Amino acid sequence: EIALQFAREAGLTRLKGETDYVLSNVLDGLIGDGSWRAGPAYESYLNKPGVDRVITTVDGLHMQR
Amino acid sequence: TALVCDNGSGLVKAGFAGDDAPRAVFPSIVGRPRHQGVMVGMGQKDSYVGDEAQSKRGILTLKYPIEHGIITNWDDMEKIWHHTFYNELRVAPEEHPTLLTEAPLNPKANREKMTQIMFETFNVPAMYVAIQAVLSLYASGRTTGIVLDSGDGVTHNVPIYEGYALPHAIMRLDLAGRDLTDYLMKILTERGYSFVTTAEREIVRDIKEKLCYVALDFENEMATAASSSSLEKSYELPDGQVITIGNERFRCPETLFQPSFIGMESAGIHETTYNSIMKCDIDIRKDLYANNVMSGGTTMYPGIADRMQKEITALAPSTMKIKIIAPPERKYSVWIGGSILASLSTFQQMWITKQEYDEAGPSIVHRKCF
Amino acid sequence: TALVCDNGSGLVKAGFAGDDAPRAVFPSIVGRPRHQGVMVGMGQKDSYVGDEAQSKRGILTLKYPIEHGIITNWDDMEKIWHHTFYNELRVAPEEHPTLLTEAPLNPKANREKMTQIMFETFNVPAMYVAIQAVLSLYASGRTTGIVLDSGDGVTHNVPIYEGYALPHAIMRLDLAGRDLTDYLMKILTERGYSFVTTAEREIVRDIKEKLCYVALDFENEMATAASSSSLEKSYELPDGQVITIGNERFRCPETLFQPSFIGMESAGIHETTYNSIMKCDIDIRKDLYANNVMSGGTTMYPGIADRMQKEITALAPSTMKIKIIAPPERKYSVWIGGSILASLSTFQQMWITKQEYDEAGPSIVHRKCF
Amino acid sequence: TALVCDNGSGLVKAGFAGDDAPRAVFPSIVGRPRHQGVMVGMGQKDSYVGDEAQSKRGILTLKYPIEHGIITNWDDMEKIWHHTFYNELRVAPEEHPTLLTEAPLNPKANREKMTQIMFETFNVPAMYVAIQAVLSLYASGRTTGIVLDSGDGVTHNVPIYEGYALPHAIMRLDLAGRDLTDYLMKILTERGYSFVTTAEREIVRDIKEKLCYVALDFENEMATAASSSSLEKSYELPDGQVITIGNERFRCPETLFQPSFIGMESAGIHETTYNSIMKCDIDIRKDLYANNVMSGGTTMYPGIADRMQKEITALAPSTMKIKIIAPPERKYSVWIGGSILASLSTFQQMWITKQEYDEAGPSIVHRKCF
Amino acid sequence: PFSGLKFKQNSFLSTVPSVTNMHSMHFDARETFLGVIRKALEPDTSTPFPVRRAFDGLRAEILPNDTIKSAALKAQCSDIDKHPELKAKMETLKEVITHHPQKEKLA
Ligand SMILES: Nc1ncnc2c1ncn2[C@@H]1O[C@H](COP(=O)(O)OP(=O)(O)O)[C@@H](O)[C@H]1O
Ligand SMILES: Nc1ncnc2c1ncn2[C@@H]1O[C@H](COP(=O)(O)OP(=O)(O)O)[C@@H](O)[C@H]1O
Ligand SMILES: Nc1ncnc2c1ncn2[C@@H]1O[C@H](COP(=O)(O)OP(=O)(O)O)[C@@H](O)[C@H]1O
Ligand SMILES: [Mg+2]
Ligand SMILES: [Mg+2]
Ligand SMILES: [Mg+2]
Repeated sequence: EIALQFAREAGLTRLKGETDYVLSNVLDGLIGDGSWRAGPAYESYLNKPGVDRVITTVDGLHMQR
Repeated sequence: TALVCDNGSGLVKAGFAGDDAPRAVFPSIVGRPRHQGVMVGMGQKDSYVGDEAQSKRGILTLKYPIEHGIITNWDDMEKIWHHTFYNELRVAPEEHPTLLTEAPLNPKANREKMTQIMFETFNVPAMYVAIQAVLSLYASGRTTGIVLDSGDGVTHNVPIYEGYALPHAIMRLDLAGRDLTDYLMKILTERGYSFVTTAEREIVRDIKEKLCYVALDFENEMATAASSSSLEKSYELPDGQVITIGNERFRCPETLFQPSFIGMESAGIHETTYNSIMKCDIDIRKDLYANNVMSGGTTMYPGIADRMQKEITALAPSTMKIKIIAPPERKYSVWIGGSILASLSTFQQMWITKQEYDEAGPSIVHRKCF
Repeated sequence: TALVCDNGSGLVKAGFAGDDAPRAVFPSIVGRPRHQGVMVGMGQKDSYVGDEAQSKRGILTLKYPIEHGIITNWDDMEKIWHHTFYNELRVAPEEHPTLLTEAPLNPKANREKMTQIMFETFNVPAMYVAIQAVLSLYASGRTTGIVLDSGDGVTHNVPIYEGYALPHAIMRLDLAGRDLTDYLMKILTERGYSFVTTAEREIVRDIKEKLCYVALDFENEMATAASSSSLEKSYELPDGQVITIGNERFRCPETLFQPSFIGMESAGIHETTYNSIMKCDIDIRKDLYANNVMSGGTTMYPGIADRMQKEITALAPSTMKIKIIAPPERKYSVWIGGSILASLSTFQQMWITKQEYDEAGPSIVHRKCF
Repeated sequence: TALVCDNGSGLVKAGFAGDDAPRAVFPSIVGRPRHQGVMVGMGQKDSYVGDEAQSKRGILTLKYPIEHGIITNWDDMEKIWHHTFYNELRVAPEEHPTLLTEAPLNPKANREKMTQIMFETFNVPAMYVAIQAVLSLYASGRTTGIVLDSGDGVTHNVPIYEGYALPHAIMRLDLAGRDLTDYLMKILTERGYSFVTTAEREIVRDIKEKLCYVALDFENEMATAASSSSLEKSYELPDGQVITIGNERFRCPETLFQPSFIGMESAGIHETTYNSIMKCDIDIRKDLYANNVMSGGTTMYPGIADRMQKEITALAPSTMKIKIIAPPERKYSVWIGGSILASLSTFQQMWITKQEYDEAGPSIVHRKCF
Repeated sequence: PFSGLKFKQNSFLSTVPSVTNMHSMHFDARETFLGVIRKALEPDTSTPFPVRRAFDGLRAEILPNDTIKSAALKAQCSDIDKHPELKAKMETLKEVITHHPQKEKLA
């Protein structure tokens, strides 16, 4: 759980399967399935299904177009 | 009949001792008009309290008189108390002893001024200030257990064994619901939803209450939200605009277990409860582990009880049986306990009476109340 | 009794507080002879005011002392006010406190001068200057809503909620009936009709009031007018000549929603109303959407409310309930509200008195009046 | 070498890393003709960017593709960037790493779109998105201090200590120069001056930039202006009209310290800086108090630094030494820091490269940059 | 006497009668022309308020709207030798007129 927080927040697993030998095996020890070699699943904020164009109270004070 | 008023940082739970639930529950807010004029006929009251403030929030600045368990505006607090007695419970305080509550490790002046105001401006025949964790244990029907009480203002742990508190093992954490509301505001801007005003803080609090949940495995939920839209839920704002919220649903409550999310150098509620237990005598730890009692609104997130079990189990020795007690009415458990306490015949001598207040002054509250 | 004088750009609506309608409604015009001589005894009267100027229109040059809700000719405005007091109401102004009106966001000298004249020229015991949108909301009975006021000089909307105005949300467009009158005589030249004098402008105003309407969908109405003669209406000029107008009937009012017709960059009244609402707190928007109240002559076009209903519904989120309130007494709502306001017992202390004026001068108006 | 493009809400500051000042500074505006026709063979275009849009402002509608720090028109942003690279810097973006900037607490889609367009449209070999306040500290040459950056779109505070930011203490107010320009437009109507078009908004911006100043004592200045004309200055409009402006000179920028002027329920910039410091660890507050560094055009008001010194000194304990750092070049300090940052050899491995992008996609920006 | 006094240019052009009406057999040339000059002497709002009030008293006294007042002033000035105050007021106003920025059009 700590190791995956490092991958999530610090890019510990940036190099994917190119991770150096000792780190990879330590990760293999903690994560036996090897799925960590596929980096963390990062979300993308582009083209999100339903997030577009909301106008709050302060936003309503500028309102171009 | 005694009056039981649980003045939390967020909500005023008030009612009568012996009842199954508080008669009046309303926000602990005083609102004042921040806009101009302009019509004469409407009367234009200068200040609003509670539900009236909440409904008119569009044109008010909302102020909480209690910050992290501490009364910070005594004028507004007296407004909230006058509203509780005369407008909500419709009682004459001169006729009822009043049981108040407050979190442990509060400033001592806070206790004294509550006593002074109740006896001097409300002329209660008697009063009492209780500890919310102790009242929650009363409401659980137990005499042993460590209560994790988390409301709007502060989270605190009180370990109790056979009715005896271990005050050296009490843990207090000013990370509570309001800080989670503020954090959600911060991360809601990541999707373009910028809430700023106090009225909009109330909307964000509403979003938190019915969309946020605690993740059992934070990394797993993060991966799920990244790779799918199955965790995304929508919320309609008062003006009809719809916001869609994804991993912010479980990232907001996650702050309770990773206070470094909001820049707080403290351990999460799981490790604080475990640290409280370990500060207790080795011979009572087994019973505390099996009697973790959740209390307060901030413990109402879906999945928080199961997360606390996983977390406390990961810290404790494997042979310990960890049990998290999360009753459905844990939001009112504190008021429920006060209702039980004030009803007991054996408690009827514990009241601070007006005579004792007169001889001793407000300092009597320290001598006669934990 | 208090006099109410709604001194609009186009019309003077004056009367006594407490009455349901103004007593004197006459054009806000001063006409002066522009022709010669030539008979003894028939020219001693220079300048004509109001209805008499409109009847002698054919030999006069007509001038409005108010343009865009702003008094531009104070000598003629004194004549208009002297006519109102002495000839139309038949009152001594020094015996009656006078409530008068103005548009929001006017120049501040406009209020100061009209206070100066009322106290120093007409010797009024007391006076007050109210905002026309606020008076319209008074007339509607409501205390919440966004009024769209559009008369002859200016169109403004004032959002009010529980009697509180949000001044940062006030909108002004210097686009009102007179601009629409001018546009109509511009597009009347397309059919070979030439109206150039001030008298002819008055008759074109008459044509606008009788034949112009707002098309629910402008493009379909243009297609209909282009494909058939069903929308043509005839009008008889004062000399017996008959003019017929087709799509000019709805192209003139369309300028309200498409100000680019007259070269203005401003947004239409529908979009201006929506922008005003969105400038308000997210909490009050739902009530504002349901309480769009129209007032003024320029909102008397047939189909204006339906068009506004449609246009605002297209801009707002689909879950909001848009309601346009267009009382049949729209044209006098402002005067009606002022009649209500001046007769309320709670308003009698808000008058600017002659004594306060003496002590403070004309600037007292900025302190006592919105 | 690397390109540095500090595209804020109001202006584009662009140039090469290592230079002392941006090479290309032009308004962040796209203008389109709002009038008709009419001459063939004229060098007419369907849109104009930057300085050319300002020149032909008279017959155009001017649109800002960025408002309150957020890119709201990505089509117009791409031609702003095409204008920057090809017409203003005369460079091929395909062979220059480009450093971009944005305000803190922006929507995350904003950075991702910026990254996507730079790699996919302009095919830059590498790029980086930095935080404007951090760049301002780079330009000041400090590694400690709380930056108040105020441009046209947003004002934000970023406290930094020994190069460590405290992101929980970052403040952001969507109240900056553009809001002040609109407020000056509003209060100019009090003197009869009307400005409603976008072109006239540019004129009012010019009036604000050279006549408005911050009052040390607002009530004293109000009394001075009310009693005398020593504070009234004149300004000649493009058509030769001369407007005289009195207390509006300091009322416009007073909105920074009293946001309620424009209906914002918010603390002034002085309180926001103090609030930001208090959210920081008690052990670093002293060094933050002495290192308040201003940046951005909206901090170029005369007397603003003195007003901040007075206001923060009144909020902090008397023993602390408040110091406001306002370099004369604080308008370009953000671009200067970007030029410094992009020229460091220690920075060259922090760029997001093209290979990084096409292996990860736009979201890479959130991992690589702040 | 009056410093900082400004006028709205062209404010008086609307006030000029048509030439044909000037030929009317009952045209009041003195009152109509004095009305034009009165309109031209209207202080611009940009004039400081103390000056506006100060001058408006001067032109209101010398160029009143009311015909009764205008006829009253006309008589009092017939024996102006006994009205040194009017002499001073009229001299002050003549000095204002001669410095009026649009004197040429007024002439
Ligand atoms: N169902 C819920 N889910 C998540 N949070 C909740 C829920 N109900 C209440 N809360 C939070 O709990 C807080 C109020 O809890 P409460 O026990 O009333 O605290 P207090 O004793 O300070 O009034 C609020 O800040 C609210 O955000
Ligand atoms: N029935 C009508 N249809 C369309 N326009 C009208 C109608 N009646 C009046 N108007 C317009 O309204 C204007 C007068 O409205 P009013 O509210 O009196 O304005 P004000 O308050 O400035 O006098 C006129 O310019 C006229 O063209
Ligand atoms: N000398 C000045 N005095 C007051 N305001 C100024 C001055 N110069 C620029 N400004 C304001 O600063 C803003 C531009 O600042 P800038 O830092 O370029 O913002 P951005 O980073 O969004 O381009 C403009 O809105 C302008 O009104
Ligand atoms: Mg509680
Ligand atoms: Mg009207
Ligand atoms: Mg900037």
